[PDB]
Amino acid sequence: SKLMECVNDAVQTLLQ
Amino acid sequence: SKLMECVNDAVQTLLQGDDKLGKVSDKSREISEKYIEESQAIIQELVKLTMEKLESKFTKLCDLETQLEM
Amino acid sequence: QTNPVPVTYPTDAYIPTYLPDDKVSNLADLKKLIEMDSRLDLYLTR
Amino acid sequence: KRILKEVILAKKVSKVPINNVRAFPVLQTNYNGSIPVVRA
Amino acid sequence: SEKKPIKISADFNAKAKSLGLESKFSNATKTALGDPDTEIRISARISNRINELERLPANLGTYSLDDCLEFITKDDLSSRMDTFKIKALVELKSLKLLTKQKSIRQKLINNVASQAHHNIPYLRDSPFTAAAQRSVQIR
Amino acid sequence: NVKKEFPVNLTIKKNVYDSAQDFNALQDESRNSRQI
Amino acid sequence: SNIPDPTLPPTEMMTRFLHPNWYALPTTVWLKYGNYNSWAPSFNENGTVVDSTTRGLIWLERIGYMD
Amino acid sequence: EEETDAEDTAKLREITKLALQLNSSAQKYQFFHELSLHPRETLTHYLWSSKQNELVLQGDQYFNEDAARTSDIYSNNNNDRSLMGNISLLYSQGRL
Amino acid sequence: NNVTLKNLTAFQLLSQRENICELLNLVESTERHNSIINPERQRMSLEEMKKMLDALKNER
Amino acid sequence: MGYYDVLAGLSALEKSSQVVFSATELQQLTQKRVAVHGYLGGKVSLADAAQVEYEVGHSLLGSYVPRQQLEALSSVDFSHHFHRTLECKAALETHDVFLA
Amino acid sequence: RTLPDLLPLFKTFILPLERIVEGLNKSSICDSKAMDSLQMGLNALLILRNLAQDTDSVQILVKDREIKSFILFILKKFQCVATGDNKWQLYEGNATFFNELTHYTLDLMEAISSYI
Repeated sequence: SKLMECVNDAVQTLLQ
Repeated sequence: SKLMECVNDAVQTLLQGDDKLGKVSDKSREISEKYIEESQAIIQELVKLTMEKLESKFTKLCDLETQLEM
Repeated sequence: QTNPVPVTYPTDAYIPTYLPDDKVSNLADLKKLIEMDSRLDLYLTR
Repeated sequence: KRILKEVILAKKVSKVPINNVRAFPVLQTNYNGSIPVVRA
Repeated sequence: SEKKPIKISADFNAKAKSLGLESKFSNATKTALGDPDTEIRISARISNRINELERLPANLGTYSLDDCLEFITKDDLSSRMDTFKIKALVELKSLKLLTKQKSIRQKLINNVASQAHHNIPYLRDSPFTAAAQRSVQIR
Repeated sequence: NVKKEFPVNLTIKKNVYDSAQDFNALQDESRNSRQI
Repeated sequence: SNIPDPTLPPTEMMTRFLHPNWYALPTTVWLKYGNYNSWAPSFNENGTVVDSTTRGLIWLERIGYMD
Repeated sequence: EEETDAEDTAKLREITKLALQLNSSAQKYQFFHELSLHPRETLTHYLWSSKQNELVLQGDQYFNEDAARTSDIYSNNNNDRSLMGNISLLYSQGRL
Repeated sequence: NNVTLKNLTAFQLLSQRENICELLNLVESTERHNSIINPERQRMSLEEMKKMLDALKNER
Repeated sequence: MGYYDVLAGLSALEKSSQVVFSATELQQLTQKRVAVHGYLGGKVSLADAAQVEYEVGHSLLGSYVPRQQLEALSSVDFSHHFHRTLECKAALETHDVFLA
Repeated sequence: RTLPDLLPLFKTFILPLERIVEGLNKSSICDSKAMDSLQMGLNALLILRNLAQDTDSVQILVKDREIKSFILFILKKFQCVATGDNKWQLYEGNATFFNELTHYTLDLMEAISSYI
């Protein structure tokens, strides 16, 4: 749901 | 406790890739700088408290000197 | 008294020695103050 | 019970589920022993 | 939702809860069977069932509807006269031997818990259990 | 390199609301005055 | 048989049950030498499971910030 | 005398609390510095330690008088049979 | 005030999880970080240091 | 006790017509836990257990009958006993109240 | 003494502990085999100390260069921790282990202190 959204957004911000 | 499963999966995906670790290292470096600032603040307050302690013991020393003269 | 009376709250704590000496610049002063406090305690108790 | 009875009786259901214990309790004759007691 | 979904504070009971570990600082969990009210209620129900079972007649044969193929001639004995009597007796006796089962169960549970740190791998292999078992054996 | 439940012996138990529908073996010959 | 009736108290099993996962491991001792005795051994950590600083951090988190 | 003792004790305890806070901050700094030095090893260690600690924290859940008084944990349908399997041994030792 | 295996493991796991969640920037700890720093306490301590320094300066 | 109970009693016996109700008769007919055993824990003193009152009630032959005694009982006498106490009790109670 | 060739097994369990302790200044116990080797080393060390509490056993222990070299290695690591050297800095996540280690070593030293 939204948890996966938040986690993947955080990971993408970390990797970029 | 469901967020932590997603976090663990994210960390595992991070371990899967190759060119992903440099950004992790840089972010952790910035966080470490934050924490050394915090520790500096704590050390300054500790210095203040020890100063107060020393002042009290200095008054004690003065009383002891009076006793020795007696 | 002949024993140090075990208590329930922490009575002391080490000071970490793995911090970078460049960034933390007031550890030397804190250690000097601790040494002076110990000396005052010795003198009073004697 | 009355509602279900009148629903089934009016044939307002396609099929009726038939699951019954194929036995049922019943009393049983109860005779005594004929060998007399010694009664020490 | 958009911002950080945790927001740790200086409470350590909201901080621990927000990260999953909420009950992990209490000794034992909360259950329903620990109150005397529910115990009295369960005991009442059990006593009522035992009363009903004991008020049954002894001569409690059962006609099985498959005795047709067994051409009983009023002298033979039906091979299924005691099927509801056996079930009634089984239920009654099982309801009367409840405390015995409880005692054996608690003996098993105690004797399997006392050896957790010696029989379960992920408990025996943690550094803290190993450190404690070493600390006990310090000569 | 399922939950098996205790049997529900329904044929043994008695009707709670209208006990005039139990099998004749389970009824009590005391409401129609047939004891004695 | 000697087996009692199932309605007689007690009726609970785990009323005095203790799992080993809560057995109060050994930790630091935190001795106290007077008031002006600062050059004195404060701890006594011989058969401890966890060292002194970690025990102090546990105390700080759970007790020191209870207020 | 009692006032002086209480005051000195309170001051010493405040100083010790501040020192423990300093230790906490320093340990967090050291963790993040070590992570910045060797990310892969620290992350693998984190994953393994988290898995092990979660396994440990789930070692006493069926010991609460609810799992004990009902026939669930004693059933054979349990894939893990770490409870009933002991019976034989426990019977041979006579303890049971 | 008591320490058991469960408490120790829970404490260590909580610390680890907090650190990791901070790495991914999934946590906002402004309250804790400003109660530990406490800039009001910083100003108070700084003024106390200044007063003590002036006292030591003027006694000569 | 109850009007219909009185009628069922008077009809069980065949002396139902030999009774006549009055006005008042009709108007009134219409209206901790001490551990006893020790199978699970540490038993309390036997004196404390004796101080408490026991009431099984649900069973018929009490909570215990020795093996030899039960094995050597008489079934006819106990069948008649249960017929007198469990089923014919209302008729006998009515015969105690009415019918002199 | 009564059981010779008992000390060699303990030494086989104890020297990898020396290697691990040298590698203990960073997160290096990621795997379960590493933890198992570390715990076996600690258990063997405690066994050695408990035996060294006796005269014959400590007499046999003194006549062994490996054990004395290991004790000296652990003591030099402790000195490096104590004086606050920048060469080898203990990673606090491992402190627990180190703690126990140090204690056992010192006990051993105490015993053999009578024979040097």
